[PDB]
Amino acid sequence: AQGTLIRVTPEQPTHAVCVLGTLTQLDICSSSFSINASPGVVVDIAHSTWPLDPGVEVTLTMKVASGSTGDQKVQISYYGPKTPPVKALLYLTGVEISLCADITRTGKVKQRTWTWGPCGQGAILLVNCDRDLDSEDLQDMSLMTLSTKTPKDFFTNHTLVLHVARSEMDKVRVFQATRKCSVVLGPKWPSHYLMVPGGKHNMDFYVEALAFPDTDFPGLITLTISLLDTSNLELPEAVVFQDSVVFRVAPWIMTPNTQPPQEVYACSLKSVTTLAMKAKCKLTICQDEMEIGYIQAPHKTLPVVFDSDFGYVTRGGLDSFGNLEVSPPVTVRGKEYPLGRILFGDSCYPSNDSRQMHQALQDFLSAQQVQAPVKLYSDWLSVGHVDEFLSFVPAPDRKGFRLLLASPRSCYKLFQEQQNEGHGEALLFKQQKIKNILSNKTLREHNSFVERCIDWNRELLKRELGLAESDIIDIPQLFKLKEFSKAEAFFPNMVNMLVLGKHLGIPKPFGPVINGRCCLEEKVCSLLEPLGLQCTFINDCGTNVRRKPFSFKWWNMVP
Amino acid sequence: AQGTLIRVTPEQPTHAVCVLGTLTQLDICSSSFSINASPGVVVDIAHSTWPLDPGVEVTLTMKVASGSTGDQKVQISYYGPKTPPVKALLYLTGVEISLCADITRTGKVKQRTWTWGPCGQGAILLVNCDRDLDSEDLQDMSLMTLSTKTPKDFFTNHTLVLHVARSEMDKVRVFQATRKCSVVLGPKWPSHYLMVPGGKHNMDFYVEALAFPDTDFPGLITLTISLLDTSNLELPEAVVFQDSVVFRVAPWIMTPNTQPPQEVYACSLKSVTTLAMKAKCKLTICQDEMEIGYIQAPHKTLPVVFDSDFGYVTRGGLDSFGNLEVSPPVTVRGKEYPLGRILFGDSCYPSNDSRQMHQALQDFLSAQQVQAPVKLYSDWLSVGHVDEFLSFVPAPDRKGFRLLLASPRSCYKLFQEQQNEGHGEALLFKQQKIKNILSNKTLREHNSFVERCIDWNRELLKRELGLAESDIIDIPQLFKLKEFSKAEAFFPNMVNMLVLGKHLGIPKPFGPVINGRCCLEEKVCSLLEPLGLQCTFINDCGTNVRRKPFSFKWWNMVP
Repeated sequence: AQGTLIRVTPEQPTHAVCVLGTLTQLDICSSSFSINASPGVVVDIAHSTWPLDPGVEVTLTMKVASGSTGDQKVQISYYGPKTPPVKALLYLTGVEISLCADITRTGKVKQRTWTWGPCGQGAILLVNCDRDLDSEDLQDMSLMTLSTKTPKDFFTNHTLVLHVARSEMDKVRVFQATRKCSVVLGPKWPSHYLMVPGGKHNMDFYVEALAFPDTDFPGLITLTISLLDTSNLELPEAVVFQDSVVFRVAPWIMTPNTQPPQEVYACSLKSVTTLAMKAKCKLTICQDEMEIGYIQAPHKTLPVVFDSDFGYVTRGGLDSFGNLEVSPPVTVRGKEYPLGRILFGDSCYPSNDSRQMHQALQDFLSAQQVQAPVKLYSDWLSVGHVDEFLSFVPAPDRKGFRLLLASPRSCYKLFQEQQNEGHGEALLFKQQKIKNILSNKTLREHNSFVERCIDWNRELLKRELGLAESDIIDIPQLFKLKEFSKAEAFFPNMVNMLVLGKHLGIPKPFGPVINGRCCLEEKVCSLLEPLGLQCTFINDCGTNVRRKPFSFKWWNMVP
Repeated sequence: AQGTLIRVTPEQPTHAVCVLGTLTQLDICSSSFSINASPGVVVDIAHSTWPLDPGVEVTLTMKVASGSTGDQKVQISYYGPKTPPVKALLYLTGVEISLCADITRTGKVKQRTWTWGPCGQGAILLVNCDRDLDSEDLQDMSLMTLSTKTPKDFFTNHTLVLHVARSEMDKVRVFQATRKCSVVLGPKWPSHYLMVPGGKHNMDFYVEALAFPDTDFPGLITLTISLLDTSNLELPEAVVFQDSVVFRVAPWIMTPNTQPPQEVYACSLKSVTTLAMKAKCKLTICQDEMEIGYIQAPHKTLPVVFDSDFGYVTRGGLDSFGNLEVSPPVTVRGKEYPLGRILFGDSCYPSNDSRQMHQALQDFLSAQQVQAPVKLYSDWLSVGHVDEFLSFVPAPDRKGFRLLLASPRSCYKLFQEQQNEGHGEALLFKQQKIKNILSNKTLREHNSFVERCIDWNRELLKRELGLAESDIIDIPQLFKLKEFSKAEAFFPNMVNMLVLGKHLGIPKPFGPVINGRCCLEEKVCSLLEPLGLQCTFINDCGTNVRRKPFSFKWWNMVP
C-alpha cells in the first residue's frame, strides 16, 4: 500500500503509531546492521539483509492492534569491522483505523477512486429530494462506518477528524449515529472532530447528497478521515494517517415506454381509466409540464419528478418536458446503452427564429451522462415536441421494441389505394373528399417537406440508436404548414400515443370510413396487432406515466 | 459513411443532390426490380439483386461533381410475373462539399470527434491573448477551408450556412478570408450565410478561441457547415447535408526548472545578471506574482503569462503563483506525464484557520488537465509556498533530474559531525554557537515537527510522481516556528533557489565558517556538483524565468 517515514537512531529510542494495513517506511542509515523485532511486527527488507546501504528498503506492518502503547518494539543492531554493536530502539503502537462504506454497491457495508461497471468500486449517494432524527428517516441515506481498535489510553494523544473539501461541502450532509443524530459535515462546516473512545469501537454516519451531477459538479464527493497526533502541547497537530471513501451522486434516470407502467396520473375523459384497467396498472386523479424519473441506490430507488414518497427537482415549446423522451435500451456499434438514450429535439442550426431547449436543461441531462442525450430535429413542428413525429412500443421479436415514425407517405399510399378501389368519394372528418386531398398539390408539397424533416430524424435515430429498417414502422399521418410555415397535424396525430405497456391509447383519426371502418384506424391495427399491441382510439390530455425503473443498475454501465 | 433518404416512384421522376463522400440511401418498394444507372453513379445493393423486398439495401454514391444539374440518372425497372416493365426515373446532381482544417495537427490543412494521442485526430485552437485585417495578424489563428465543386447554377437553389452551437458562440471567433477579413461567427451570432459561387471554389476562414478550458468549458468547439435547399419559394429551407470539424482549445502549460532557460526578468543585486551570463540566457530588467507559461499549436506556440509578443490571463499566501510549481516529465505506474505535473500546496484538511489556493485557480489548472495538478502540504509554513521545502534540478543520470527537499535532519547531522570534530564553538550568522543550536531542545522539536510536514510531502511526491529515494536529495536546512506556530527558515532557505538551467543561484546560508568555508555551503556543493550543477550563493528577489516549451506536443498526451 502506502505510508509514513520513521527515523531511528542509536542516540535514543523512537515511538510511533502504525495503522494496520498501511506500509510503514523505515530510515536506517541516517544515524553493517541487523533487524530483530517483536512477533507481531513483520519486518521485510529488500536489497532482510545486513549491508548498511541507503538503497536498502525496510518496511514494518503491525499484525494486530497493540493492547497498550509500545507493545511491539524493533531493535536495530549497528555493527561491523571489529566494533561492539550499538543498538537502536523503536517502540510501535498498532491501531486499526478503517472508514468503511458500501463500495461494492451490494447494499452492505464491508487507491481511493470511484470506478464504473460490474467490476468497479465506489459507494453511491442519493440526493435529498424534499419539498415544503432516527431510522424513521435515515433509510434513504447511505451508511458509513468508522471502525477503530486502539489502546485504551490512545485518544489522549491522538484525535480523529472527519472532513470534506471546501469545494464539495455545499453538496453533501453527514449525520453521526449516537449509539439521535446530528450534523457533522455539511454546507456550513468542512471538518469535524470525533469523540472516539479507546479500545474496540465503531460509530455510524449517515450521508446524503444535496445536488445532482451538473455542469459544475462531476458528481463525486470524497469523505476523508485523518489521524492527528497531539502529544506535544507546544507544536501544532501532525497528520499521522489519512484514508477515505468516494461516493458518487446517483443520476436522475428517465424511463422509456418499453418499461412496464406502474401508475398513471390524470388531471381535471374516462377512456384512459378504461385503458388503464386492461393495462393492469393503477390509476389516480388529481399536467404535461413534468416528467417522472427515478434515482437508484443499492439500498433504495426512489421515484423523482422533474418540473419547471416522491422526490422533486426544478432545473431550467422545445423548452418543455413534452419535448423530452428516452429510447429503449439499445446497443450501438458495440457501445452499450442499458438505460436507453435521452431524446430531445431542437433545430438543425441556430437562427434568429430558432427555438431550442434551455441550455441549463440540456447541460443537466448530459451531466447525468448515463443516458447520453441525443438532439433531434423538431423545430419544424409548430409545437416542436419530438412526440409529434415518433413513439416507441414494446415488441416481442426484434430488439424488444419498434420505433414509430409518422409518415405522410404511408398515408398518401393508403388514401390512394383507397381511391383505386373506388372510394375517392370518402369523407374525412369542412369535410374533404379523399379525392381532393390527393389532387391537392399544395398539401402534397407541405407533406413532402415534413417527410424531409422526419427522414432526417429517421437517419439520426438510425445512427445514434443503432437502428435498422427492421426496427421501424411508419404510421400513416398527414401534416399541414400553418403559422410561419410550421407544421401541425392534418388530423389527430396518432404517433403521439399513450403507451401503457402493450395497450396503446392512440388519438382518433376521424378518417375515411370505408366498410364501416376508418381506413386509417384499420391501417394502424394491421401494423401493430401482429406485434401484440392492443390498439384503442381515444377522442382527444394531461397524463403522466410513472414506469418501472430498470433492473440494470446504472452504475454497472460504462459511460 | 452516413446520408439521406431518396424515394423513387413509377409515378414521376425524382431529382436529388448527392454530396461526394456521403452514403445516400434509396427506398424502392414504396411505389421484381432492376437497377440501371449512369457511369458516374455507383449503385451497390445487398440482400445488386432483383427481389422486390423492403429488406433489400440500395445505395448511391456519386463519383464526380456533376457539371450541371441532373448529369447522372438512375432508372428503376419495375416488373415481374408477365407484366410489361414500368420505369422509375431519378436525376442526381453531385456536389463536393468539404469543410477542412488541420485535423492531423501537422500544421497543414488537408465520425467528427476530437481524439488525443499520436494516433488521434482534431484541429487545435489558440486563445486570443491580448491586453490594452490580414496575414499581418492572422498567423496566430487556425485556418479552416471550405471547398466546393458544384454545377455553375447550383447556388440559385441551395445555400451554405456556417454555424456554432449557441453554447459555444461566446468562446470562438471566425473570420472569412476574401480572396481583407470580416467576422462571420462569434459571441454575437451563431450562424452565417455564405456567398459561394458555383463551379470549383474554396474560401478561407481564420479561427481563434476566446476562452481556455475551464470548470464550465470542456474545451471543444464545433463548427458545422450546412447545405440548405431553397428551391421551393413556399416551403422553408430543408437541410440536405451537414459536416463539421471539431477544434480543441490549447491548454495553458507550465514549464519546469528542468527546461532550458530562455530569458530571465528582474525588477527594481547584480549577482543574478552575472549568473544569467554563465547560463547562456538573456537577461532583461523592468514581481513574483505571475507565472510565464505557454500555449502551443502546430502552427505556433506563444508564451503566455498568468497573473492576478506575450499573451496574458487573469484567473483567481497559498493563493499566490509563488505557491505554484511543476514536476519534470515523469511516468507513474505506467501512466505518462510528458509535460510534468503541476504542484501547488495547501493544508491537510479544512479548518477555521486553514489557507488554500483560491478554488477558481485550482479548478482552472485541472481543467487544462494536461499537467494533472497535485495538492501538497504547505500550510505549515508561515508564507506557505511549496518552494520553501522543495526544488527541482537537472540531472544527467537517473530520470534526468533530482528532487531537492529541505532537511532539518541533514543539518543536525552536519552540525553534529562538526562538533565531534571540535568546532562546537563555530558561530552562525544574535550569533549562536553550533553547540547551543544542538543543545537547544525547543529548536529541536520545532524542526522535528517540520521534518514531519516535509516527510509527509516526500511520501506524497513519491506516490504522485513515481519517485524513488534515488531521485531525492535532502539539503541541510533548519526552520523555526514563529507566528501561530507557523514555520520560517532558521537561516536563508537554500531549497528556494533560482534554477537557471544547470547553474543554481542558491540563497547564502551565512553558516558556521569551518576552515575558511561555510560548512553548509560546503555541504550543498558536495551533494550537487557530482551532478554537474554549478552552485553559487547570492545574498538575498523579484525574478521570473521564461523557459523553453516542451518538444512533446501536449495533444499527443493521453490524459
